[PDB]
Amino acid sequence: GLAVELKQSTAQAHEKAEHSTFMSDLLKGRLGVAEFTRLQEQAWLFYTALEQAVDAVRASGFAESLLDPALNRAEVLARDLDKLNGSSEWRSRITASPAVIDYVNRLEEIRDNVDGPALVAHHYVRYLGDLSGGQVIARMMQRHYGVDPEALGFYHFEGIAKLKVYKDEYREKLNNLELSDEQREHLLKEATDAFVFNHQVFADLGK
Ligand code: HEM
Repeated sequence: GLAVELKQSTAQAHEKAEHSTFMSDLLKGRLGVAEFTRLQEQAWLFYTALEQAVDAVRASGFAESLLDPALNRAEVLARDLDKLNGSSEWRSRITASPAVIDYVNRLEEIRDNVDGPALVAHHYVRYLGDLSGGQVIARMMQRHYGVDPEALGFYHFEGIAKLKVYKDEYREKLNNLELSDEQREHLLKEATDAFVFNHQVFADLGK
């Protein structure tokens, strides 16, 4: 089934992402709220772009039940970043890292091509990770850095009650998607590139 083949085909990359120097230092408590904030600011850039692609693919009629607007992160993230930074200053100050310029360009290509299979790959890499390892990250930021839970909206998924059921249902939606051989191959390849872009976001933050 597709959910299983996704998890399998990216499990090695996921292990490598765990061991990125930036993210490893962050989660062991060696950095601080400033570096978590730098990450969130890059993520607001790529989630803005991802959610434009989502919106395009949802409107085309592809994977509609999977692309639940409730998952949208960008506006919650911006509220988090208002709290973390103390003001709206960050909006004119932030710039995309080179890793983010590549990731955003790919998401804009998927948007304008309305490429349903490529979009579902990027949707799985980001949102199932947020829904799945996100508490771990939200707990670490609270424990090591004292980040207020109100600045971790991104991880809360307001509007979802039973989270484990939602995850189960998300993976059943992936399994039930109609895909040709060419579309499934393209989706799997894109999921590998999604992890590659994410890992390079951390590499660039660590510079
Ligand atoms: C490039 C960065 C990362 C991405 C894109 C990503 C993405 C994902 C995705 C898509 C899943 C769900 C897999 C599935 O059920 O099919 C997941 C699971 C999970 N992630 Fe991540 N993730 C990343 C980094 C991390 C890091 C640094 C941690 C360390 C806290 C972590 C902790 C977890 C955990 C604990 C799971 C449940 C499965 C497992 O242990 O491998 N993730 N992630």
